[PDB]
Amino acid sequence: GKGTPSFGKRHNKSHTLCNRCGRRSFHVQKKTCSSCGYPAAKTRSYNWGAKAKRRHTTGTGRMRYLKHVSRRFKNGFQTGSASKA
Amino acid sequence: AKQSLDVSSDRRKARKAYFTAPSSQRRVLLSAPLSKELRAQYGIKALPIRRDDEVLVVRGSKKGQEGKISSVYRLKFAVQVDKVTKEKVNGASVPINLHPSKLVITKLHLDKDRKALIQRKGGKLE
Amino acid sequence: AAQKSFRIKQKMAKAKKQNRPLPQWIRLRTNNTIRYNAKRRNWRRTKMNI
Amino acid sequence: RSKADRMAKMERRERNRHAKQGESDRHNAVSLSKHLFSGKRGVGKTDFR
Amino acid sequence: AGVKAYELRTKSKEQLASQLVDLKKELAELKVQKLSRPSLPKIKTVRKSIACVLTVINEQQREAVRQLYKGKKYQPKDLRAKKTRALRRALTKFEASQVTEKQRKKQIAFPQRKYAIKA
Amino acid sequence: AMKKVEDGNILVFQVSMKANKYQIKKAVKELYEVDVLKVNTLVRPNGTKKAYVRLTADYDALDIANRIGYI
Amino acid sequence: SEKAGHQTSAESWGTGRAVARIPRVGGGGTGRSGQGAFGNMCRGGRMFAPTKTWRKWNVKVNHNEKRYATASAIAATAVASLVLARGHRVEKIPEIPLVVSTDLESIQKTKEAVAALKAVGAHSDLLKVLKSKKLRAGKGKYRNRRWTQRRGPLVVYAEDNGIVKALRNVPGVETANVASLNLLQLAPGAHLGRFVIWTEAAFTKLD
RNA sequence: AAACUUUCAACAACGGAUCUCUUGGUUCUCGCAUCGAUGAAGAACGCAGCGAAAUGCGAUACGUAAUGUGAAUUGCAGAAUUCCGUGAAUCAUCGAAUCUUUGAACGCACAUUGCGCCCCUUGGUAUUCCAGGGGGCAUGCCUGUUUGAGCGUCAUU
RNA sequence: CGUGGAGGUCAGUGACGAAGCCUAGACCGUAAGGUCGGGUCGAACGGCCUCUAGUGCAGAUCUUGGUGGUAGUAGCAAAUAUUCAAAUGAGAACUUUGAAGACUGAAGUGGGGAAAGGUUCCACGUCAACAGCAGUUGGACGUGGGUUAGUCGAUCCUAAGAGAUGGGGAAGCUCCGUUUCAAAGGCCUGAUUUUAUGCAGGCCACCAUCGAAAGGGAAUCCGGUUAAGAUUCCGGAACCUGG
RNA sequence: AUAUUGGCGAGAGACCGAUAGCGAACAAGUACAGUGAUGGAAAGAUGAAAAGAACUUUGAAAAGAGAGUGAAAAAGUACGUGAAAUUGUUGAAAGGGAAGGGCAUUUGAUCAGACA
Repeated sequence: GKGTPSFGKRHNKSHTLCNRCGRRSFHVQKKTCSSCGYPAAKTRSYNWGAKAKRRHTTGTGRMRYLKHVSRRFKNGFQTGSASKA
Repeated sequence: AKQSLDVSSDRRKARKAYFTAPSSQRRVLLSAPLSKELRAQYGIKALPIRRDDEVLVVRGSKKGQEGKISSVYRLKFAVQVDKVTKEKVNGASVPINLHPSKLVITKLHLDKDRKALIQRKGGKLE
Repeated sequence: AAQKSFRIKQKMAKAKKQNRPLPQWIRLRTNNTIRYNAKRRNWRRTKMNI
Repeated sequence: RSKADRMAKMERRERNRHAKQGESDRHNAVSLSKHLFSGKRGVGKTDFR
Repeated sequence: AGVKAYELRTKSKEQLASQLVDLKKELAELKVQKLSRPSLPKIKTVRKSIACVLTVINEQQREAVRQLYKGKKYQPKDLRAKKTRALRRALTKFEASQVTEKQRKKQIAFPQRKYAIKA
Repeated sequence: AMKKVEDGNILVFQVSMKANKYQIKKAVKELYEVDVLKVNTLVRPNGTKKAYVRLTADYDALDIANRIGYI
Repeated sequence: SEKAGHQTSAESWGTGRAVARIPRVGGGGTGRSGQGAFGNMCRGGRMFAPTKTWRKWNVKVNHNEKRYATASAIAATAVASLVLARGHRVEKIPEIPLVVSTDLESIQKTKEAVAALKAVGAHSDLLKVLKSKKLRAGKGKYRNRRWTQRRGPLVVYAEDNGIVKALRNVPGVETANVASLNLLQLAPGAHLGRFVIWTEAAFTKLD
């Protein structure tokens, strides 16, 4: 009566998709996300969860802008354009 | 021997920088030596292979056969000379890959830039 | 759910377009290690979890 | 087309030996389940009929 | 093939915008033919021709605004330098070169001399 | 879709997702110079917006469909 | 690595009959779940006694004893029955130690220096090398140590004037100053008597 | 006696050990200092002539521009002028651009592709109504400006 | 004695077959083990003096992987039940049409929906796997097609309640609080002929926002049509809100 | 001058060599499980070159037998080497409620050495 027949009553979602992390960890009644700390201003992480940091450090995604920084440093942050030598 | 720090003598560095070499650096790797006919003519030992050159095979099963290069196939580090093929059993024909360190050039194809390369490296051309 | 929202429906359109086998000409390329589609979903077996 | 149709049937074969009912059956078999073996059954209420 | 960039740089502004619309009529008509043909590889070249015109129209307006604000303080933010965040918030070459008026009198009278110990 | 051209006097187009009924009613009138009675839209299951455009009774759907070319 | 094997949250199930006490990986559904972890005998576990960096790598040796062994390494080069016992095809040269004039130091090219090494009598000992290059025996091939070979004569000079660059290429040959005199060169593999060619200005400096 | 059970060999199976490989790791040393309100890291969806993914990219979408190298790309189809040249390509470099919807996230809101307002402008006989196109509207604090408040308070009629 | 590497030596062995693996074939050592012949094989590997360790397995209800005996065995026994002929097919107890026979019996095995699933709905091609027998059929496989709204819903309002700002705590991430010890905010006409808005000058004192696809709620019905959609499309006839 | 398991660029090792080494040599923080915080694998090797078996005949087809490519199909997309458990056929041998072992010989199979 607590096992397989009352698993059949389970059809109301606790969590929905979060906007910041896209994780399906957004608790509806608490209005907050368990995984990525939304809507608070800081991304939730802890040093007890070390594996949770490796899943979401920098470099894990696209790095749309940081992949072009050290190339700009190696030239020394130049402007203008080429001269056609 | 090695007397610098910027060069590497590591097996695992040198193979990975060969197999994942970009397309423009594969031009230099697929160089072919000139014949002693042309070596007296220009005074230069080796040149990167181009499409329209004429060549002679000197090592392998196809030794002694010659032709014009159809297309340089840098993705496989190989070059497909026409009239050097395996005819299949079903009538079709398949070109045979060759590596250009074993080829020998007897006729060059010259653009403006091929003249500018030979004048650069110490040539004599005419 | 027959009264769905757009955010859920946009993810159903992505799971439909990924629901296909692998094309035949990728078999023939040079240094192909790809043999089948290893990320294939089916509605029958594995629920996509929203 | 008949060459790549053959390369489908040369590489489907490993999934049919495991009787994959598609190419999308990747239900993973657990080695050992906890509720079968992790207990000491004594006098009183137990975990199954 | 398609258009060349350097040929567009000689044309006027009214002729660039007319060049753009004439490509977009072609790109609309090749997508009608795409369902009739099994393959139509030409639609790549007319598509990059749309990108080549839009770069030139953008470049000619961004060079026209720099002359509108040349010789003037506070030019807009996307025309300024990008360099990075914490280098923009820094002391300039003027301000870090500044020193108080007392130290200016010190460094003239007593600078680090040049000398040597042999004889 | 060709069955709806002849009886319905209706063209069928595919429309970018951001557009609405006022822009389909405006752009069809501009590009083909053919007035629009009503526009109906929906979102396909594959993720793009379809639009049913019914031209007025003056303008015929077959003769415009030859000028664009699909038939 | 210090954290190898411990990237797991395993825990013992307890004491059933049909299971051991080695702490099982929790969770379910992935096939990893329910396997042993954190043991040395488990698959994918850590090893016994993870080897740390602060093992004693270098050995301190007494300085007076280190000077002692370099002295006994030199005095075996004269004896010349030990030199044949190590290798070094020196059966044709008349006297050992060989002393060559100081003009050996001032040679600039490699082609001239080999002709100097042939005419003193080190011909076959040069040719003992270059007949003897082989491959390494095991897994030392793809650890940047692929080829192995024998050693050759050792040339001692007083003052560098181009002999160290001339003999830098030719295989087997190792040149050495008098002030240095490496023990790792005079007795390779703790065998006395490497065949040494001396120069004259180096030999009178040895007092 | 056959069958059957057991033992060993031969060849054939099941199974993936051994031996040999290696674009991966691991530790050690040296050189350098560079993320973000000029919208970062992260996320969502989209992009190819034929792609599901990895890698790349943002309606200019496996890339546009500038420069260097100077004939390819390749599984196929396609392009021959694009080959003594302002010029090939999934090349190399990178100093100019685009940068969807989000995110500290910033008009308010968000389980919604919800709901306002201001300016410039075009169409609908319209400053007011409806729609399209372009541009704006968060909070804390500092310096400056402008308009103010208080019998806090001074002079002056 | 044997194992993985290291320094040295045998100018050691090797595509004329190195290492491995099999071998009721041979030889040596009391033994650890060593050597040789044969078969298989396809690229590197040994002897000897020394150095170094992640150096020797039958067990730990050992770890991972693989295979047996039991065994062609237990079993596939709830829900009243199947039968004949033809077509299709290499093949039919199971597919398809027809002829019979039965059941659910309007608190159904019928016709629509809410949570929930996500293309399963429909057509075409087709049977290696899957439907614990079968298979030509399928909720399987391969390729395509399909969801149309001024009126149906969401959006809007408030319920129990969530929650910023002004503030007050807190070392701090953050806590209390909902009109509070706060200077909290915009309408309505004019009068105009710089025409745009001066001033006329009154009134208001309330003051975030989120919270129901079942409560509250502006307004649509009938007949046709699709392989698959309709209070949405077509034909016909109405009503509502902002202008 | 000092610190540094992170970011970027380098150079090396008496280290490990696919149950090892990071969890990951491979579309790995991926497939998959959980409401959730989080948990989290398996998976490298045809050949020098696809020259990936045209064609013939049996079969409804998968495939089989030939032919052919190749140095090698005792390398055929289940692909380098393919060990043991376990199994099939053939050949030998034994056998009344076990089997296996020790000393000693018979019979049967098999085999090296030496006699110039």
